[PDB]
Amino acid sequence: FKVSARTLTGALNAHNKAAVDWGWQGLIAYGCHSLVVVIDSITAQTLQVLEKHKADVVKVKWARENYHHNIGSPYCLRLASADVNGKIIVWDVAAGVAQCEIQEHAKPIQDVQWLWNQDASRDLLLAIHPPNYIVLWNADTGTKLWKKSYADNILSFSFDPFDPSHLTLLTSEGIVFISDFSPSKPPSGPGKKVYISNDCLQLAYLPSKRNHMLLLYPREILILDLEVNQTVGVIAIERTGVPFLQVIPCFQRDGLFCLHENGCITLRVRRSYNQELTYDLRSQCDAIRVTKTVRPFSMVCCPVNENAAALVVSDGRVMIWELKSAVVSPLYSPVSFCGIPVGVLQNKLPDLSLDNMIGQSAIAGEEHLREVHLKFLLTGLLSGLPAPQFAIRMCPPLTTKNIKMYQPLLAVGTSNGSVLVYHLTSGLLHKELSIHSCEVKGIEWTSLTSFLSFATSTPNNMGLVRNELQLVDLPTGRSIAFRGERGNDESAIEMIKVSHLKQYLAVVFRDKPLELWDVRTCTLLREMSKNFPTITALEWSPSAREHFVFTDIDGQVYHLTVEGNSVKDSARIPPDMGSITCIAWKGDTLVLGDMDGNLNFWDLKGRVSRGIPTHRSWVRKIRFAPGKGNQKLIAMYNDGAEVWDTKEVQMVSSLRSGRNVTFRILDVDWCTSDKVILASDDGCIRVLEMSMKSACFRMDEQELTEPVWCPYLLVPRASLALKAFLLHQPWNGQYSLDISHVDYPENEEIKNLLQEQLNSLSNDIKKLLLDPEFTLLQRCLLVSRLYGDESELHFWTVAAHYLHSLSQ
Amino acid sequence: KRIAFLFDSTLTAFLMMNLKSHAVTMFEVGKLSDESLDSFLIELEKVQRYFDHALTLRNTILFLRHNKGFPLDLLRCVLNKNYTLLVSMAPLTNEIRPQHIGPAIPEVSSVWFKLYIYHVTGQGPPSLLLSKGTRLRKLPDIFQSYDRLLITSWGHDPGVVPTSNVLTMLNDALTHSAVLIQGHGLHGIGETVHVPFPFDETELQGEFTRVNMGVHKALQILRNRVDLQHLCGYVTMLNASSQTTEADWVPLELCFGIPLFSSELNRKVCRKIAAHGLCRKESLQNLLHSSRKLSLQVLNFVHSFQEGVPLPAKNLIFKDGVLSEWSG
Repeated sequence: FKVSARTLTGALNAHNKAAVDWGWQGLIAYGCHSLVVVIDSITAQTLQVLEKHKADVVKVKWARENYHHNIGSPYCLRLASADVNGKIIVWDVAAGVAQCEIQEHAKPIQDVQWLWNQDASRDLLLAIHPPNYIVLWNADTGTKLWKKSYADNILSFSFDPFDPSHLTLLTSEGIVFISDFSPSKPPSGPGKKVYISNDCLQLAYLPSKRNHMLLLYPREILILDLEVNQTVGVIAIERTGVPFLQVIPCFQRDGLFCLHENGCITLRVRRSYNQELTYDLRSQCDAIRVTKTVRPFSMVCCPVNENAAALVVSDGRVMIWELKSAVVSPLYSPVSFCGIPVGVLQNKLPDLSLDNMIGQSAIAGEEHLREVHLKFLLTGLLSGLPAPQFAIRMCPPLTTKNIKMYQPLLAVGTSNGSVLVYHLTSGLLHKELSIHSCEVKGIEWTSLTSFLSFATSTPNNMGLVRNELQLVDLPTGRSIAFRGERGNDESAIEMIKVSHLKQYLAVVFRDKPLELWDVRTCTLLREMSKNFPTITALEWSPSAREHFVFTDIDGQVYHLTVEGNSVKDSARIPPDMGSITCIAWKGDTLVLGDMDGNLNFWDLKGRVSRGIPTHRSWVRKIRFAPGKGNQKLIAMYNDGAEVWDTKEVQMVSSLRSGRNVTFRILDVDWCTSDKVILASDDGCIRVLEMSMKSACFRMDEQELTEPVWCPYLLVPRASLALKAFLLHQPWNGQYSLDISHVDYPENEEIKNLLQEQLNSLSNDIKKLLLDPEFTLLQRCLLVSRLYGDESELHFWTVAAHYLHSLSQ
Repeated sequence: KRIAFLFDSTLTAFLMMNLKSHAVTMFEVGKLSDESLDSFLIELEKVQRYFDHALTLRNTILFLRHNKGFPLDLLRCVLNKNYTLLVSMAPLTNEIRPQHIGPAIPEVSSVWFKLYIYHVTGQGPPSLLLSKGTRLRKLPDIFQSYDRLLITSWGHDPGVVPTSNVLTMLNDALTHSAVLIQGHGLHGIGETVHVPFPFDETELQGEFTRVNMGVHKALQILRNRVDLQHLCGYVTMLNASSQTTEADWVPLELCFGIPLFSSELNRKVCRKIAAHGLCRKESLQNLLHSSRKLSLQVLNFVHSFQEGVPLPAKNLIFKDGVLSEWSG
């Protein structure tokens, strides 16, 4: 049961409204509070999290792949991100290490976009620096090329998909056109400027029609023609409708994906069958609930097949939608499948891509056929941690008496009244149960499959608070009351403790005497009299006679023993410096925490004290490390956490908020004998090492429940070999998709990696591959689609079409 | 003495919308005796689902009171003092669970009985049982081709929801209780036909039609293992291919008692009681032997897939006629 360092993300921030991108590699990346999360769409599981920025992430853009791939330029993952402080980091998402740092001035970066022209160089980046600065950067060495300044406020820009020398800018006044863009020299003059006749939402080109672009408005959509500077098409919603929020164009077919304010996604296709351009709605999805705290930010679409869409909302939920076809302006099926026409007796995959669902463009009103209907289906859902102020607890430590059934479970409490159960090995959320109707205050475990939790209600004008206590068994989910029906008129509960052997339990109130319970029997044992000192801290003794100690408001230490129903007193300690708020016991050493920030290292062997002031503000809680002979504690303060040693008094490592770390600490725990768990104020849970030093999580050593098809994670020598194996399918007579049939003298580990990558393919793709009538051109097109490359994707379609046209 | 007609709050709720004022005694006291039933006869006589339910009770009360001069009691949930025959109605809502013409143990009127029927027959719609707290990340491929699904919560009533956004409600309803997932139709709302038992000798022959469904192989197997000859009720069949052959019909549910939602089905069931002789003294002795025969088989089957009614602990999926454990 090995545990690897990892971090868990939660809700999003307001600065992450437009931080999301879907690249050609098949991975979706979105920006957390100060982290970048990469997730998959086929399996819907987190793969890699990047944590190096010191500010909020505002832009995430994937790299472009429009060049020939070989040994010199293998398949690799490259990511670019920008922050509020004005730093651009070039990422290589295979180990967690950056390759380039770009920073200019102390203003947020407003727009980042790569260059699609990679014929000469594939490491060019253009970014906007406020207020009127545009700089072309180099992604290889971080060397500036040229800088151009304007006399306006640039908001956004887009590149011409057809002419690399054309570039446009969106300003607060109007639109600026540049026709002399080049990586060698800056633009000559300010360029041609036009005025629209301020509240524009988006500006982008149309990749389906040349010299066409769209202007986004809350209630209208305008299509503009460049050589006349006139509007040729208007898309308007009805009088009672939801205003537009974002639009994404398509390349394979003339279509637009529109996002509304209520979270609805609509698809519109140009009318071609029975004067201005008209777009007809084809498919619509179901809207989601809208609340003042929950709202959608933006959406992305697959740039390879244009058949899947992803939506990101503020609470951390990711929805993945899929487009399906089945058999207003009518639409018909394509004639050519995978680049060539097919008959009526061959296997077909209409859902492989958008171009295989609908036919090509046509002019309405001309003499000329199976109807095609499209619908949206939800097939993915990802959830994260809820709002801040968590409440975490760890499972009982791994001993030698429970190795067979031990499982490193983690329980997290939230303010909604639910408890989250994690695995910490694969990183997936195990269970989520609704228990209480208010915020959960504490969670304690009674066994390997059960735990306890309590919560309090809103106090009245007198102080009496309803108390709830529920016992939950994880495999069944049953929740039952522990104390019973005690009414809604009682004092609140501050802390509860469970002994080492999970035998007895104590409940502490504000102004009510102590009560002793039994976990197995669930019946009361003994209730303290009224003349009982007020409780401020209590701790058991990890040594059925069990011992526990506690202090009072004065400072006197009281030691008591329990055995069945009889409870006796052991000894007393003279008062010692202010008021104790936390007590920890392990072995023969006892540690006391005070308000001033002092830790008294009492040792019950020689009657000696060791007071070492920490020079901090206040101590909240202290806990020891599990394991026999493991004399280490973690101390939580109002500004951070520290790790100490009770054998030799010497601080090992410290983490202070504001000087060393940027976030705060709300809770601490012990994952294993060598790792700790820290709870952050932004809604993140991190598992760190002895010194809480940030590490570089690598995707190479990571256990996954479901394999993920991604050739980019393999070594460069494996992806090309797999491509060659897949292209020439008819090996030695028979058809097979395993490495162990072809001669390939390499090591076993890479062979196993290739085999498991192949085993993760879809059933329909495998069936198409195992088809004797699947020609070489279709195989090449399928390989190009699978690998996500654009050069061969553009080359092979045209080549096959022209070859088939000229052959007949 | 008297017959007790067991029921739940659903009937009172449906009859609530003098009769309304007197409905609180039905709702609160729930101990309507004969001296109150003869009075309530006039209120039930003077009076679309509201009309359907009201009409059914009048026929039922007027049938269980003649000679076959024997009064009836109307309790709702020392029973060997004033009552000698226990007759309940079907369906019994999952909210609320001598001789008894109906379910014997509470597990019979629960979700656990649906899986037992499929296991002993091998024919039925796809099913997926998820324990409390289970989180779904991807839609199952077996439920991706259906357009309408049936969602059943532990303790609640089944409902029909679309498949477009079923994932959102699935991850929300599973937080409070277990959820059962079943398919309803491949193109829309499915077709449901109820077949009552005990079967007649003139109905167990012929050809499979929409009005003669007693020749189905699924019902033939259930006849030699459930003992549907000494009990009354109906059998639910679902046709998901409706826009006939025997491969398009599969069993869906089996309920014991007297139906009360429909009018046509309530008059055939009552006729069979007074014709086959399910009330004679030497006709319920065999029911006593069958009362403990079905109880042990259901209890043992539930205990098998487990290592009021017990809550599920594992995940079970029913596909291709085989019940096993869902890997995930």
